[PDB]
Amino acid sequence: GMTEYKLVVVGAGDVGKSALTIQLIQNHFVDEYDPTIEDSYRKQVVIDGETCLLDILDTAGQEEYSAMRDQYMRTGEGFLCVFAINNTKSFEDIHHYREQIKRVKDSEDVPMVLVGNKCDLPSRTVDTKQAQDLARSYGIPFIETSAKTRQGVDDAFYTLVREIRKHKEK
Amino acid sequence: GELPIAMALANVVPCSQWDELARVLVTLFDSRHLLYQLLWNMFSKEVELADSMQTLFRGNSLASKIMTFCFKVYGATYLQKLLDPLLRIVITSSDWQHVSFEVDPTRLEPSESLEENQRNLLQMTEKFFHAIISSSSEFPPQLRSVCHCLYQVVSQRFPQNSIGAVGSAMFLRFINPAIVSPYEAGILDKKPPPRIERGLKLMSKILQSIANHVLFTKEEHMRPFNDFVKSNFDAARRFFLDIAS
Ligand SMILES: Nc1nc2c(ncn2[C@@H]2O[C@H](COP(=O)(O)OP(=O)(O)NP(=O)(O)O)[C@@H](O)[C@H]2O)c(=O)[nH]1
Ligand SMILES: [Cl-]
Ligand SMILES: [Cl-]
Ligand SMILES: [Mg+2]
Repeated sequence: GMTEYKLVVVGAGDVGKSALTIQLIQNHFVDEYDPTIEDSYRKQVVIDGETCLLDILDTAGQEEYSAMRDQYMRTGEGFLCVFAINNTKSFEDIHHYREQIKRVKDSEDVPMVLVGNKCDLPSRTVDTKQAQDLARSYGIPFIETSAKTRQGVDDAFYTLVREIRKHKEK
Repeated sequence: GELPIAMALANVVPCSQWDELARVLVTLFDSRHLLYQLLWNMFSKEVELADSMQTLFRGNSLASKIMTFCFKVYGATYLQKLLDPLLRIVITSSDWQHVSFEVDPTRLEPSESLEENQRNLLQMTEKFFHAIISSSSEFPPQLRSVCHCLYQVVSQRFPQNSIGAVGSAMFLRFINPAIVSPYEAGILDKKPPPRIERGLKLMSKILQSIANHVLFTKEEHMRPFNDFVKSNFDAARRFFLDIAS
């Protein structure tokens, strides 16, 4: 049959949360101005030979909408924490997302995956080693992606599903 | 004098501190009655650099941070007076048939009717939209100058997108955050009930679609509102033109 996974994509504005999601859901890349308030998707995929149903919440990076984080952090079971490799502030924001998720769930064991997006660009301000050290500190996977070329997109979502499943099978 | 000093020092503040930088810049220059000049310079710096409207105000944008600060400090009285009567009507409505806004079929209770909830959501969105575009006489004058300054700067380089830029900014960074979270915005004294919060969030998505001139193409369950969206593009532009010209 089929297990349901509640994924939530979080991160600063314009890091590519929606572009990553739309590659997975609609198999194209759009370069348009369309800031998210909150979008919801569902998709059935096969991960490790098991059919899975993905419930994907694509959240607002614009800080004016920060009041709705508490709700979606309560309902999500795993979090794709996305920064852009050319935006130092978005990298630093990862710590704030992680600490709010840990408070709201009252846990230090929350499934999450660190995603460094826009790796197709030669404009990099966050070194891969810096991101690997942060992920290693948190004990979570780190994946470099490009929503524009689709590099790493499926692996980012599938890795989060596998972290959630590991957590549910404890 | 004061402007080149402020422009040079703004480069030194890391983007993580830009909320505080925007507060201090606006506060400093407003107290010197030089706020228009600050905005003209800050907006022109970014507008002159962009090659397209799609690449303007993206990512870390000090101009955007300044604009959202101006909306918050100069627009609080207007926002509260505009939204409070509307929110009190929807919060105190006794129709339990007209009490659900769930329009995602995958979240819909079997008791409820999708087409009824869609109509319920559209009727609320119409009341809010109509009130907003009827409110120009009440717009705060200093906020009118913020929007005019953005409109004038963008128009020197992107004349065909200058009114959309004002419209998107005003909904994205001012009106819609308050509709989605009216309690945290200080308009209501109590968080609204969850069925109401659901409707407020969905309505704000429709209002933003109108303000941005984009149709729904992402979430499947939002596309049924595209005809309502298209039918309100022109009234939205006329309102933005009134505020920004
Ligand atoms: N070069 C490049 N551009 C990308 C990539 N991903 C997204 N972008 C671009 O970056 C911008 C922001 O993308 P978007 O997906 O809207 O980011 P967001 O995090 O969802 N924004 P928000 O929080 O406001 O909803 C768009 O112009 C998009 O085309 C990527 O991998 N490479
Ligand atoms: Cl040009
Ligand atoms: Cl133009
Ligand atoms: Mg988005």
